[PDB]
This record gives sequence, C-alpha cells and structure tokens, in this order.
Amino acid sequence: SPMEDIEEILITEEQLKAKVKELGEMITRDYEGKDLVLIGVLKGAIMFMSGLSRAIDLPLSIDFLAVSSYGSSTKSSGIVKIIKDHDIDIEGKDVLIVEDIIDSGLTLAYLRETLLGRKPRSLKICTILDKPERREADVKVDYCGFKIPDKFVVGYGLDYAEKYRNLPFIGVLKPELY
Amino acid sequence: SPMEDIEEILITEEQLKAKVKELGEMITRDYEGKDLVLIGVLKGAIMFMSGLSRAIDLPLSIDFLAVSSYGSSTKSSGIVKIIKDHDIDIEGKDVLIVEDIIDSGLTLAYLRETLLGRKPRSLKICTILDKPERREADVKVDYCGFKIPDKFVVGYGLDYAEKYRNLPFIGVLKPELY
Amino acid sequence: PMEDIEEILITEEQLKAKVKELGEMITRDYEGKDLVLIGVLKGAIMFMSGLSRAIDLPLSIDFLAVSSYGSSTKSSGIVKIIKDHDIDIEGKDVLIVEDIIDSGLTLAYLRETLLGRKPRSLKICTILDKPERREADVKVDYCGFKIPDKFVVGYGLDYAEKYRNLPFIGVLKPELY
Amino acid sequence: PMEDIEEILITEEQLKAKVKELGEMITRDYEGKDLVLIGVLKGAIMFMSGLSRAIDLPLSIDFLAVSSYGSSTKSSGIVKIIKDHDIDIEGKDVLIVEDIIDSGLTLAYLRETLLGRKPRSLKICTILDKPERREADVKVDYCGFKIPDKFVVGYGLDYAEKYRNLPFIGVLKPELY
Ligand SMILES: O=c1[nH]cnc2c1ncn2[C@@H]1O[C@H](COP(=O)(O)O)[C@@H](O)[C@H]1O
Ligand SMILES: O=c1[nH]cnc2c1ncn2[C@@H]1O[C@H](COP(=O)(O)O)[C@@H](O)[C@H]1O
Ligand SMILES: O=c1[nH]cnc2c1ncn2[C@@H]1O[C@H](COP(=O)(O)O)[C@@H](O)[C@H]1O
Ligand SMILES: O=c1[nH]cnc2c1ncn2[C@@H]1O[C@H](COP(=O)(O)O)[C@@H](O)[C@H]1O
Ligand SMILES: [Mg+2]
Ligand SMILES: [Mg+2]
Ligand SMILES: [Mg+2]
Ligand SMILES: [Mg+2]
Ligand SMILES: [Mg+2]
Ligand SMILES: [Mg+2]
Ligand SMILES: [Mg+2]
Ligand SMILES: [Mg+2]
Repeated sequence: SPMEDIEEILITEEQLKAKVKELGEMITRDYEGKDLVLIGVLKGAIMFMSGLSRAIDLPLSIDFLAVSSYGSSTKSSGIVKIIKDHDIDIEGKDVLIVEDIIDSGLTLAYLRETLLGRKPRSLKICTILDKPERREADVKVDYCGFKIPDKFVVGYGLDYAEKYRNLPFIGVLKPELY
Repeated sequence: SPMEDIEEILITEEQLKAKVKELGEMITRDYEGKDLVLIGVLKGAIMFMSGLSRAIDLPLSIDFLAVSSYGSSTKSSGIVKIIKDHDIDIEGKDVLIVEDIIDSGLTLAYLRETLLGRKPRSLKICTILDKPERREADVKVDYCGFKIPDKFVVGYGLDYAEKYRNLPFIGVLKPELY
Repeated sequence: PMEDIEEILITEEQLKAKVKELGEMITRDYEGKDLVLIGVLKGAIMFMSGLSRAIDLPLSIDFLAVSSYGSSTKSSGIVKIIKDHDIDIEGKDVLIVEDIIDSGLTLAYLRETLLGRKPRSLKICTILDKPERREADVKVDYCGFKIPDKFVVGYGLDYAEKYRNLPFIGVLKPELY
Repeated sequence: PMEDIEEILITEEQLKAKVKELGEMITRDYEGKDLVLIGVLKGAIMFMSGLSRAIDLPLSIDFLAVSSYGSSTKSSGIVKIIKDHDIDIEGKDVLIVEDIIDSGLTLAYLRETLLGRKPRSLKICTILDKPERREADVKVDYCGFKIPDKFVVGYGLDYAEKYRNLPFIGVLKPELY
C-alpha cells in the first residue's frame, strides 16, 4: 500500500480536510457578490481544486492551465510554455489562483503576470501548501494552508514520477524510492 | 446559495461518497498487481477523478484529456478534437477511463478507440453517472455509479454554463435558470 | 479561386520581389544574431516560408496558434494560446512574422506576451498592412505592402478557410460576404 | 547555412518544378472535390505553402503539431497530439502533406487517426522519400523525390531546429552530428 512507501506524515488527512473547510469559509465570505473563477495548474491542483470548491458556498466557475518548461530558462525565470490555456474569459472577473504548492514562486509569478494581462477585475492567490524557505520570487499569497519545511512531499495531488497523488495526506517518501 | 437554484436532488452527498468508496474498493481488488493509469476528460471529471483515486488503495497514475467538438460531426459521430492530450505513455499499461457521465456514449466510444490505438494492455471504463435512455452507441461500461433518468443534471463536476460543479450532490436546476 | 475576385492588388511576382527584398534587409540587420522567426498560424505560413528562405542566415522557426475569448478579443486583442512556441526565446532575437496587420490589437497583445519571455530583441514583420484601420500602438519594423481597407485574400489570407492558396493578393467580391 | 553542407542533392529550381508538377496533378485529380490539405509542423510548411499555391482549386489548409511519447513512438510511431486540426474533415477529401517519409511509422499512425474522423477520401503527399528506410505499410500517392539514406536538411527539414530555411535540399556534414 503506497502508504507504506511513506516514511513520514507531515499533514494528516483530517488536518487537510479541516484547513480546506477553513479556507473555503474565508473565501466564501470574501467573494460574496463577486464573480469568482477558480484557476489551477494541472495536474497536482485538481485535488485541492475539487476540495476547495466544494468548501466554497458561492456560485463559482473553474478552469485550468497546463504548462511545460522551456528548460533552464524556466528553472531560473519561471517562464513556461502554455500547453492548455484557460477557456473562460476572465476579463472583469474575480479570479482566484489555486495552487497545490508554492516553492520558488517563479512560475506562479510568471503565470500571475500572464493572467493579469487578461484584465481580470481581481486576481488573488490561494495555496494549500507553501515552502517559504525556497521562496525566491516576490509573490503575495492571499490564502495559505500549511507552511512545510524544505523536503520533497507527496500526496493530495503532489506526485513523484506520477505516483502518490491519491494519498489522503501530505507525507515524505523513503529515500530508497527517490 | 447555489443549492437554492436546485429544484430536486437526485443523488445525495452521502450517496455519492458511499458509491465512490464502493467503486474504489472494487477497482482496488481488480487492479492488484496491475499498472493502473486513470484518465478522464476535463473539466467535469476532476471531481470524480479526485474522489475515486483516493478511494483506490493502489499505486496509480492520473492523466487528462481536453477535447472540443467539430460541430454537427461530433453531435452525430462523437468525433472530437484533442485540445490537451494525455502525457503518460499508456503503452502496455492498464488504463481506466474515468467519466463523470455517459449520455449518448458517442464521444466516449470515439475516445475509447483513440486510446486503444495507443496499445494499452488493458482499457476499461468507469463512470459515476449514466443515462441509459440516451445511449446511442455500443459502449461496455465496466464500473457504474448511478443510472439517472433523462434530465439535465448538475453537481459533483457537472455544470451548466460553467456553474454548479462545486455542489456536493447531483441535482436538477429550476427551469427558469435554463 | 480567381472567379470570386473583384480585382487583383498585388501579383505573385510582386510578392516574390518584396519577400526577397525584406529577406535581404533582415539578412543584413540580423547578421551575427541568434534569430528566431515566429509566425501566427494559419495565415502567416506563406510569408513565413518565403521570407525564411530569403534570409541567408542560420535561423530557427516556430509558430503560435491562437483563439478568441469572445468580445475581450475584438476590443483588447486578448487571445487564448492554442499552440505555443516550443523554442525557448530568452536571450534570442525574435522576429514576429505576420500575414496582415489591421487594428494591431492581437499583435500588440502577443508582442507583450513574447516580451514576457525576455527575448534579447523583438521586432515585427508583415507582408500586408492596412493603415487606416490601426487601433493599437505597435511598431512595424518590416512591412511589405500598404493596402486600402478592403477584404483581401490570397498568399495565406482566407475568407471562411478558402482562398489562402491564391498566389496573388486579391479583393474578394463583397457579394461573397 | 551553405557551409555545413557536404553536398546539394536538389536545387531550388528543382524543388519548384516538382512542386508545380505535383500541384498540377492534384488539380486534375481533385477537381470537383472538397479538398483539405493537412500538414505536420514544423517541417511541412515549406512544401505546404508551395504545393497549395500550385493547386489551382478552392481548398482549405490545416495543421497538426505532434510530440513523442518515448520509445512507443520510435517503434510504433504513436504520437501525442499537441495541436489538432480545426477543420472538420468528415465527408471531405483529405491530403496529408509531408516533408519527408522515412520509416512511415508516425505517418501510418496519423493516417489511421485521420481515417477515424471519417473523411470521404485520404491520400498522402510528400516532397521527399527515403525508400530503404521504410518500416510501415503506408501508401504514398504523390511523391516528389526519392533520396538515399543520408541526413538531409533544407526546404523545411532541420537538424536541431536549424537549416529549415535553405532553399535547396542538402546533406549535412556528419561532423555536425
Ligand atoms: O515537494 C514537491 N513535490 C512535488 N512537486 C513539487 C514539489 N515542490 C514543487 N513542486 C512542483 O510542482 C509542480 C507540479 O507538477 P504536476 O505534478 O504536473 O502537477 C512541478 O513543476 C514541481 O516542480
Ligand atoms: O446532464 C448533463 N449535464 C452536464 N453535462 C452533460 C450532461 N449530459 C451530458 N453532458 C456532457 O458532459 C460534457 C462535459 O463537459 P465539461 O463540463 O467541460 O466537463 C459535455 O460535452 C456535455 O454535453
Ligand atoms: O482582409 C482580410 N483577409 C483575411 N484576414 C484578415 C483581413 N483583415 C484582417 N484579417 C485578420 O486575419 C486574421 C487571420 O486568422 P487566420 O486565418 O487563422 O490566419 C483574422 O483574425 C483577421 O482579424
Ligand atoms: O534527414 C532528415 N532530416 C530532417 N528530418 C528527418 C530526416 N529523416 C527523418 N526525419 C524526420 O523529420 C521529422 C521532423 O520533425 P519537425 O522538424 O518537427 O518537422 C523528425 O521527427 C524525423 O523523424
Ligand atoms: Mg502547482
Ligand atoms: Mg508533480
Ligand atoms: Mg465526460
Ligand atoms: Mg459541462
Ligand atoms: Mg496574422
Ligand atoms: Mg482568416
Ligand atoms: Mg514530416
Ligand atoms: Mg526536425
């Protein structure tokens, strides 16, 4: 059972469920009367995206982006290639970026600019996970789930070689599988 | 509250949670030792995809397709345009198609053929919702959640003009909003 | 085809000469640089093909395929990226290749998007240009021909996906649209 | 550019004549049909441009952009669709336009995919063909030139994204690769 590959659980299932419910409540109050559109980057965000949206008692829309790197450029600039762009015209709408994890914040910042260029009336950022230590880009995080140490984690959408996304918790795999 | 726009609940939240858990158990037993890859079509499938995968205690992978219609052709042939193809090479892998709802079964059958052309060792179909009455294509459904009557439903991923995907149940909107 | 055409504005030989001319200029202007031609499908493929073969320099070629978001496109030129370029343009000298410049809205938008990827330099080239229709800043560095505000077809330009293959630039009979 | 070339196999005028010839044949063969040219980027744009302008018929043009899945591509020619065609080809007469046919694996695969969309007819056209390398059925209806098994560049064909713009077909010096 993939859970046996985990050497440590950082955030439990109930901790996750609770926070998502918490964030959903906050966002629900903050976007009352707004025109909320949730946007996340595949594939890791679908987990949090599905959970957060059900926690938001507001009429809202959902869309996704699929990106790819240009190589070294991306690594140091966060500049990425658009593989699947969002279909909903966010012009004049209140967009909330939904991330699974913020690390360097480079790609997030780049995508933020791109989304801005499409004139949304509002543009905020919500993430379930955040690694402050790794932060090497100026990104304002409006909503944040948990600050985790600098380790490679899996679960709740986060994978390693496409596996472990289905774990109900956030944990660290054994080095052997790394 | 979007739930007030609903004139009737067909499948409750607990009914959904229960079935997804049920299906996950079945699939878990059936894919023991297999090389399971879950594939769904955006955007409606992310809800069921996220829930079903967590209900499957097996190492597994997830990927998505994004499609668009060619017009009348699609309507009568199910032939669609690929907007976002799956990234994982499914050659020799046990693929399980994850649908939110099977209606005519036309697009599902078309996409099934395309997926077959990529030589997966196995290719099955799982859906949370199914409208038998509308079925106008020969599609073998291996796993099925609930058979619903011929009505336009929303919730758990299903939308209407991009809204209602975040409802925790499957229901029918009031005709006024239609 | 040559039956729904009200009049021919630019001949095939006219197009060839101008392409050779623009190619020669770019060869001189970009000598010693890391040149990348980026055209916007589908219309730009004729010009892209003819211009690149007329540039006597080592260069790369890539394309963008875009789509409209609705009215947000008509008024602000904001578009959806359906196919992005694969070549990493950071530190490179990019030359946008266009079939025709009109309002300049979409062009202005894509221009900013590419700048977002930090190219060393970014210029714009188009075979056709409709001056009296401009409604966006955008500087055009290389331009083939200035034309009146008529619906033209040919050399890549279509009407309902037709006429792109005409080897000349012609005016479509208004009755056809 | 013309410095890393070991030898020239086909001149620019040679390419032009053949394109005109293939265009004339297709004009005769497809008269009265609903023709749709579909080329595979990036390599096919030169030939696509030259061939379409040499077909004196009303036609449509579209493109496919593909990517590899890994080894599954090398052995079975199975590819990932990065950019699909927008034109609905059902009931239409499609002509796949290729820059070069080698093993024929990817071509065979895309061919089946397009057939899946029920076109009235489906034929294949290529400017270049390497016979001794074929490792897939696939019938070629229109072919420009047969060439030996050498790595060629030019008229759309590249090596590391370079040389597509050469106006002739040349053999790349082995040292360069
Ligand atoms: O600890 C981590 N685990 C998994 N992905 C991470 C982590 N930190 C940052 N990432 C990034 O998360 C992105 C997720 O890609 P996805 O798996 O396709 O959704 C990648 O670009 C990773 O580099
Ligand atoms: O009752 C229904 N509600 C919503 N979508 C439905 C229903 N029955 C069939 N569909 C199809 O579900 C697909 C879902 O598209 P999506 O919303 O982008 O995920 C569409 O092509 C619909 O035609
Ligand atoms: O007279 C004209 N003929 C063809 N295209 C035109 C003309 N004037 C402006 N355009 C632009 O050409 C673009 C071409 O899109 P494409 O056909 O997909 O390459 C359109 O979005 C138009 O806005
Ligand atoms: O000699 C050659 N020069 C260039 N491409 C070749 C040659 N032989 C085979 N090819 C094929 O050309 C394809 C071109 O891809 P493109 O450059 O993206 O258009 C490659 O995937 C190769 O398999
Ligand atoms: Mg992310
Ligand atoms: Mg990942
Ligand atoms: Mg579906
Ligand atoms: Mg829908
Ligand atoms: Mg253009
Ligand atoms: Mg057009
Ligand atoms: Mg080719
Ligand atoms: Mg190549």
